[PDB]
Amino acid sequence: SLFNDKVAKLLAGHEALLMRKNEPVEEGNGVITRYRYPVLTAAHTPVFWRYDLNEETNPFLMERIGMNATLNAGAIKWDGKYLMLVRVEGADRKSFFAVAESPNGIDNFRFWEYPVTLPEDVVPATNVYDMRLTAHEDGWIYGIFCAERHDDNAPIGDLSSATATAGIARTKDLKNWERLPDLKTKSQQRNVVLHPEFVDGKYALYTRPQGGIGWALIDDITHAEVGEEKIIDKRYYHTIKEVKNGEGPHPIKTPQGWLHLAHGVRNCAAGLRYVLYMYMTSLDDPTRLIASPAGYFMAPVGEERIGDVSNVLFSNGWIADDDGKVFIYYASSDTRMHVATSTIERLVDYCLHTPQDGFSSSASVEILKNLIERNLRLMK
Amino acid sequence: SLFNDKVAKLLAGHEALLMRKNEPVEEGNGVITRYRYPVLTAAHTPVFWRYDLNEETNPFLMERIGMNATLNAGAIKWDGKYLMLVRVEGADRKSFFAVAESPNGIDNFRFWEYPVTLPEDVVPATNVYDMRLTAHEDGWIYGIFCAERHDDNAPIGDLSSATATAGIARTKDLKNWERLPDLKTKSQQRNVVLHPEFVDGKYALYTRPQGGIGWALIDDITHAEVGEEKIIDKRYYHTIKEVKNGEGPHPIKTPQGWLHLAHGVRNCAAGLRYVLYMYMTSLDDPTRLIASPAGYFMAPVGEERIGDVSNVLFSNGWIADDDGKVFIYYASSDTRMHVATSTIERLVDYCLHTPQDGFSSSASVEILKNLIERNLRLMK
Amino acid sequence: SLFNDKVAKLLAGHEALLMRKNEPVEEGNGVITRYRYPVLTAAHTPVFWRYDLNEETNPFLMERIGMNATLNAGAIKWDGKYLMLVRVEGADRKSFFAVAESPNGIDNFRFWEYPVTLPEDVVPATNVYDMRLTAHEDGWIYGIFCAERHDDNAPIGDLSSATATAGIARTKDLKNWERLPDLKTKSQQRNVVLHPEFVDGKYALYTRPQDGDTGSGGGIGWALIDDITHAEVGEEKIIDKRYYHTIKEVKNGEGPHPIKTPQGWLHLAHGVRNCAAGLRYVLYMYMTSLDDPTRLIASPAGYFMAPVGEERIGDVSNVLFSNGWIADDDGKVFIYYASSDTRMHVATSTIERLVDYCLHTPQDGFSSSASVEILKNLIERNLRLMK
Amino acid sequence: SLFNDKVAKLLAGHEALLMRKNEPVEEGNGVITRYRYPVLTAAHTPVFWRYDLNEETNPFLMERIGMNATLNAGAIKWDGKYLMLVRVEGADRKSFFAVAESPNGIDNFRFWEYPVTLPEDVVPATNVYDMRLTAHEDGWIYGIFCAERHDDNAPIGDLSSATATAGIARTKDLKNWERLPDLKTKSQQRNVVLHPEFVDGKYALYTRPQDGDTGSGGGIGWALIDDITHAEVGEEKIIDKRYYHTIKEVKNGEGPHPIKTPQGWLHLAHGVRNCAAGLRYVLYMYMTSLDDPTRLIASPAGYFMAPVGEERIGDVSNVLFSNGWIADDDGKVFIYYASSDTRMHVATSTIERLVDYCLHTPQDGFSSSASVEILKNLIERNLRLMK
Amino acid sequence: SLFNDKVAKLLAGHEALLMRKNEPVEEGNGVITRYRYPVLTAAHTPVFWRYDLNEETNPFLMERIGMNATLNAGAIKWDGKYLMLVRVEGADRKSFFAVAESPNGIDNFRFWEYPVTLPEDVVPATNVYDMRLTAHEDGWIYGIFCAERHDDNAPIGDLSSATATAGIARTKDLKNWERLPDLKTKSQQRNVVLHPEFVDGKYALYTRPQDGDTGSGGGIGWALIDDITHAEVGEEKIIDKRYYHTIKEVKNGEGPHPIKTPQGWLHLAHGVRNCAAGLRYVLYMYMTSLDDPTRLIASPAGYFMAPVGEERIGDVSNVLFSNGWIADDDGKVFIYYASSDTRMHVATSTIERLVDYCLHTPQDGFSSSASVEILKNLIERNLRLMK
Ligand SMILES: O=P(O)(O)O[C@H]1O[C@H](CO)[C@@H](O)[C@H](O)[C@@H]1O
Ligand SMILES: O=P(O)(O)O[C@H]1O[C@H](CO)[C@@H](O)[C@H](O)[C@@H]1O
Ligand SMILES: O=P(O)(O)O[C@H]1O[C@H](CO)[C@@H](O)[C@H](O)[C@@H]1O
Ligand SMILES: O=P(O)(O)O[C@H]1O[C@H](CO)[C@@H](O)[C@H](O)[C@@H]1O
Ligand SMILES: O=P(O)(O)O[C@H]1O[C@H](CO)[C@@H](O)[C@H](O)[C@@H]1O
Repeated sequence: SLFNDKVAKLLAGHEALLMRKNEPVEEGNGVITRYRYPVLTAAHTPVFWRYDLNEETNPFLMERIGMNATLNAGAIKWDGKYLMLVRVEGADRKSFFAVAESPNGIDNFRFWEYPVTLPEDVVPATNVYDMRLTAHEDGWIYGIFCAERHDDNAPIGDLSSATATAGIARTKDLKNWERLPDLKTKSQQRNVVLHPEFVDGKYALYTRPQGGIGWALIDDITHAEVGEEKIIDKRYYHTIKEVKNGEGPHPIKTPQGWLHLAHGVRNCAAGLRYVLYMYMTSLDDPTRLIASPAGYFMAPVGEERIGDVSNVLFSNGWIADDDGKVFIYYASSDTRMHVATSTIERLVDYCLHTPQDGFSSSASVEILKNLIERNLRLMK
Repeated sequence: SLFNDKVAKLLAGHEALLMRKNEPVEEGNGVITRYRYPVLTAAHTPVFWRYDLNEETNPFLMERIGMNATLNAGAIKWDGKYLMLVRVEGADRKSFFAVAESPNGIDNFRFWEYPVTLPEDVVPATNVYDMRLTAHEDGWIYGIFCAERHDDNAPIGDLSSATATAGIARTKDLKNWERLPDLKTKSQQRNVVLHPEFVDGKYALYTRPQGGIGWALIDDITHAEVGEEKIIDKRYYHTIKEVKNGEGPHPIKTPQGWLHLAHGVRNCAAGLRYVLYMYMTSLDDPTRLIASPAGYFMAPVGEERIGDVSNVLFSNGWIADDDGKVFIYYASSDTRMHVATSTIERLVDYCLHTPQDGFSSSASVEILKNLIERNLRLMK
Repeated sequence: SLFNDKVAKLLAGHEALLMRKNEPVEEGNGVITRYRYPVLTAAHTPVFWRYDLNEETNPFLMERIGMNATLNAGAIKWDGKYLMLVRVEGADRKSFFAVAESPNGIDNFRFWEYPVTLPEDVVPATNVYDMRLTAHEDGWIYGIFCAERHDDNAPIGDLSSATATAGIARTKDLKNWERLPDLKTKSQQRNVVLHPEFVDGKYALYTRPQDGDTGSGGGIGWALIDDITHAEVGEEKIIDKRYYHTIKEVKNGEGPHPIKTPQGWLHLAHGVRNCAAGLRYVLYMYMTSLDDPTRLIASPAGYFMAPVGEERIGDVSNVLFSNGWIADDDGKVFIYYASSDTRMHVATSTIERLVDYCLHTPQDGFSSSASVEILKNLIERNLRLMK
Repeated sequence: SLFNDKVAKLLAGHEALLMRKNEPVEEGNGVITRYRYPVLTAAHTPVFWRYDLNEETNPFLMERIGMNATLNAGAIKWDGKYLMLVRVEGADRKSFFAVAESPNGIDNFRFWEYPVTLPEDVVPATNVYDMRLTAHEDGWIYGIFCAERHDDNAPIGDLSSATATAGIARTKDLKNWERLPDLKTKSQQRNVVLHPEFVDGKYALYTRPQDGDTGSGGGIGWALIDDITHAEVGEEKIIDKRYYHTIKEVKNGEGPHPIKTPQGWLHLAHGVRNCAAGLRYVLYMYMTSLDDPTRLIASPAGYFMAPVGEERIGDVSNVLFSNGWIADDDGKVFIYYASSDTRMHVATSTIERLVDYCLHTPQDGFSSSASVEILKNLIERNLRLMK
Repeated sequence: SLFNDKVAKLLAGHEALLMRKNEPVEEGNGVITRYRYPVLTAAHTPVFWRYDLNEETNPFLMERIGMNATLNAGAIKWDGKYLMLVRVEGADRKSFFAVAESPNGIDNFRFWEYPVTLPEDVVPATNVYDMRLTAHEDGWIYGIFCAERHDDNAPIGDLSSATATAGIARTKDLKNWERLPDLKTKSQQRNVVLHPEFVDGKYALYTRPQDGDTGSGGGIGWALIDDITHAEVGEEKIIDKRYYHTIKEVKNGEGPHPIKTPQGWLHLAHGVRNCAAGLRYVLYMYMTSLDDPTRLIASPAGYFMAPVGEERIGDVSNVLFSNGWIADDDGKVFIYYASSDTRMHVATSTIERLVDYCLHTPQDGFSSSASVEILKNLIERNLRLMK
């Protein structure tokens, strides 16, 4: 029948999309390797999420639930597989979470047949987004995310003013999630991320109160409340992290220190511009900066530049294999998910040996002239 | 001569552009079919609008009047042809109206040799735009449009603050236009559209006072003044119509009710984002909502994402043929005109059977899980 | 596992290929419409024809039986579907027959899981090819094909000399084939095709007699046969002749059996000429009378189709060939033609358009001067009109 | 109406094709510059040559007279324009001649509305082709071409054997052609070309005698003719010879008539060799003396041009051929060459560059060892320089 | 200056071409992996082979010595690098040999600055081609190649008749070549290749005897030679035979010398058949016994590789040819094959995969019926599995 043929073609085209082999982009900077194709797009969502496949109730075979974007994904290595905790945004403008898995980390990502069922906390949330997964030493996988609600204090007619809390959920199988109480805090918090080890016998969170990225020790993750907050990485005038910054995924432990991936924001004539940057902190004291490479680590290139919210890169997930290979999962323009690959050694090299920002054009020129001089002497 | 050869090539290239066959995009969602090429672009404007073709006064053969964009077009089926009432924006940044016609509705649109001569109302307007055509049962074709003027109340140096009225013109041939008085109203009005039937023996307008899309009965279209205004379709926090919405073309009458096409706006880091959405109202009471499919009906895809004002779809025109075929004319990024095709039956199906927005991530997930469950049971 | 993933990808990519929607080429001549993609290629053969899918016996997952080409296909409308009787050439250089079916006639052709099992006649054949299907009024589907054998009577070291007979098989399900005796004949025969109606109560074959080398072979012939189960040509009449400096100079041959129209029998054939690059094969058409199928009533000049674009290149370049087409009740015609002995294409038209083409394309006057006069006549008419 | 819209689209698309600006290919060898597009293809022939534009007689708007190829064109600068004398091959396999003109020489070639009306000589010809135009000092434009006829003296069934004469026509407007008697000759003649100056007060032809098969045919010949209106070759001298294992091994032939330069006559020819795929045709150049046009003074080794890219493929693949070029007063040269007997291309150079190429491309020493020594000499010079 | 800028651009573009990273083609058959780009083309030859870079003597900066093709390359692993012994064909139609080296085997092949200087044997040769390199256990690298000469004993005008001997040269640095006497033989010999081990204390050659025309030539032969410095074939045994209606019907010939594996000698050859477009060349494999290298132990049916895509087209289209491959210690195999006598490609595999292919690709049963039965067996196994 024509209908059954149409369904068979939808499924077949979908498998071909899902199984497509990714290829590295051979032109790069020696730090990260980009890939030809996104790892996830709205089109990667299962056909059976979008279409009613029953001819009796959907004779025209049209989509019943539109999917708009797959972005800002958390990430975890799980029972030998590479997993993203994807922020999926429907056509209805709500986001929800969904696990997608790949055998190799760069392609053949496929969503689990059901998305994430996330219980509400005492106060229901309208939107949930940007989950950071932490396999904590206490044996739980924590997902720390943004829980957004309409701002009650807003003037009538204002349907846009919003408040956000740090939502805290934990799981041991990524299917059954226990919702702990929202992070209690005096200042509003976004980009909250759980450090994977106890520090002074306490849970440690990366925070962004709304100075920069902060550090807060928490006695009880099941009754989490920020008290003291220490700033780790600061905003600076005329850098890539001028207006805002925020921690991405939780940092990777290396013998040289904690390796961090964050985003920085500035304002330009086209709106806000988001890029990724890195920093390192000490193993002895994770609050202490030990590497501050100047500038951005990654910025939108090519197709990445354009989407629902253009001029944005964002990452809240990466995976480092035992052999040192690193898979960085980053969204572009709040629309799609990409992967970039590197190694711990290369990322540490980049962090340690990219000159620090001297904070002015003159300083930048002197750093550059020093490198040129060395190279010309070599090339002679 | 070299000049005459150059003119002959301009005309020949233009005819080739105008006559190019459009092709449907085979990948779609079963609701609407997109097409490979725009139906109109600035390059579609006649060569003789842009160039002085006289070698004596234009020996270099350069454009004398630049055309920048062809957007936000009204639409009407006219004496067997498919017509757009195009908003054409010159390089001089002013818009004017111009009729363009096609024999088939998807390609070979060609502008009438002269654009629209639109008489001013008592107070002259600086810009005119976004005309909605209504073949009213009173025998007139009405064009309801935006008439924009500089805001007199603005502080010195402010050359941007503007006011807008709803301009009202009518015609029986789309060449000779009678300008009626601007809509009188206490609140500023935009996206005003004439309903094609009398209601309670009165003219009925779709309005957007500046809550949502409104309905206003008007005794006399030649002395039009809004009194009572009823809200039909509301803005909602965290939907595609959060900050603004507005009626597109006048709705299509179907046996199931009035079929509406509108736009919804939200704000993001890149500015305002415009998408299209649909709703239905009752035949018995056109003020009563009877279908509210969740989310967007169409959003910018591919080339649509980029233009003078990126991240925008806008429609103020569509045509439904007697056989049920629907031609939807939508602009992308305030730059070019596109066509999408569907049918009344498919659009009604989409409106009735796309689940309503439950207004939260949890609700969205439950709706989705219900569909997944049905499909997996089927596919077993 | 990695192996199971590899198999899954092979199958998925294969389904994506098989299901790809064809699109017409909008640039055409108003007679036929070409399509963007071939309807069949070697890559369309099932994955399970080429690979051993068992990890134990094929751990590297390589092809065990290479497929080289899908060409020269017969065709028939069958229980509501569009069927090709494909000549499939393996990497081993042998051809065999295989049914492939489509719901619409222009795409989504899929091979039946098993190819054709064709019993040998008394003398075994080395290669079999180019089957023409005829749903004859006697209730059988006949396939008439070429059965080729090495010429044992060859100089030592000559492993190329061959002979060929017209093989005759019949079936009612396209799975179980009965092999009748090879056509008996004094000349070598090729491109033999069964006419679908009895004529004077006899079976009628289109023939192409030739000495080996065409030699004295005059063209496409007509032979009445008393008994298809003991077929032997006696008298044969030439219906469509070769001509110097036409597209059918060196050889010609009937393609599929002709289509009956109210205006006469509509024929599709191929014509051959020699050039510096070898032999060049194009398609051409002609019509014969309903009253007397041996009588030519339409001879449009020149070729009907010739290799265009990708068609020009393959194992045997500069060749178009057809031995199958389907005409639906509504007049729509699907022409299945191979290019360069490598792949199968479809072209579409209608009976009315093909008849128009045959009747109104001027006949060949056989010289440059004659060609120029015909052309000048048309130019003169057009220029007056365009005035 | 739908029909009128279809006609309008045919005409508009045709004008867009005709007016397309050509672009040079920036990758080259410094001798010639190739161009992105052909200057003529079958699709360049007027819409009103191919379609009947009258709805009453062609309601489906199909082509009535198919055009297959535009090739082997003569050329002449004419009243300020660049003209090709095109060999146009119809779908009917006959060739005829047609003038096409361009304002600039690299694009916007358009056929004159009518093709060439060429009167027959006393014995009618079946095919006519490959015309070389010579604006002779006697005030006439001559076209010397090949007139081909079937060889009546052929075995039965042989419809391919042909004979050919050198046809001679002259004109002063390229519309009204007077047909002189075919060249009388003891050997078959092909690629005959008229030298543009009297030599010893006689007409001089470039010739290419051959037994049929070239056979004893030594190469490109020179024959003095007393009276062009009663042309008969008596004595002929060979000017440019075939050589084993060069690009002109099996056959060669003059292309257009040579260009006079202060250094001598600049010649463009083609050379043929046989390979596994058939005959391979490339272009080559040579120069002869002003004092004695029979005397070779430059013989650059190897080919001047060979098929590149799209040129490699057509009705007769692996062929380049030229019988026309134009040199402007400023020294710019437009070379019109066909590829694969299918389409026409242009390549540009200058007289100085072409003379440079002929004089300084080392002569063929006729062996691998000799080729290596020439190459090692150049490498040695370059490496010293690059030091 | 403009000239110096032009030279700089030539050199820079050349380096960009030479350094381009090759990429594997992900669509394959699991046996061999093809690559997106050729490893060598005529454009890969050094800029200083083709252009005179001196402004004083080449002010227009044109090529003085055109390069036409890079084909049929021998190959050897050499001091850690991957080397091709390339047959380079000039525009002058002569071939000569030239070493090109790569660090990785799939890209960045660069010609040595000078090509090969090969001394003549007592009788000079006109063309030399197709060298197979053998690192023999006697400590020499031998190159066995074809040395071609005009057949002086030809009808007048015949400049195409040729004879060819097997040329024998040896070297220890690939720069200084000693030319031994041409192989003495009663039949013409071509595709002669040196086996890398003594057999019964003698040198062993793969041979391909033929009357001219292959004629009585049975296939690929084996000849024991007492003294490589005075090589003469006495008795020769045929190892791999031609067969009617296979890919090696008309001709066959050994490619590079075989690879020793624990399972036997792994052979790569080419096979030829005739078709309407001329001769068609494909690659095939076979294996012989370690105990007795004359004894066939594996004969996979059909072709190993045939022209795909861009490979189909060149100076001599429809040809694949290989006379070189390299197997690394880890089992990785680099197969260097020419397409269409025009360009060089690489394909990769492993010894295990190639052995798997040879052992488990079913043998040719030599008929359509036999091919169908083999295929039906595999289909039946697969369908059971897929259940
Ligand atoms: O809180 P942040 O650091 O400013 O990030 C926010 O903006 C990003 C860009 O739109 C989004 O990608 C994020 O989801 C988030 O809404
Ligand atoms: O009044 P609205 O609904 O906000 O629409 C306006 O913005 C659109 C997007 O730039 C424009 O396309 C429209 O022309 C209009 O100016
Ligand atoms: O018998 P014919 O008319 O000469 O056709 C033959 O040649 C064709 C072209 O190679 C092949 O396609 C055919 O299969 C056949 O071998
Ligand atoms: O006479 P020549 O030199 O062999 O040239 C002939 O062959 C050419 C190549 O097919 C054709 O292009 C020519 O028209 C001609 O038929
Ligand atoms: O001797 P063989 O086996 O017939 O091979 C010959 O033909 C090949 C194809 O043209 C060429 O590639 C070879 O160089 C050779 O001329």
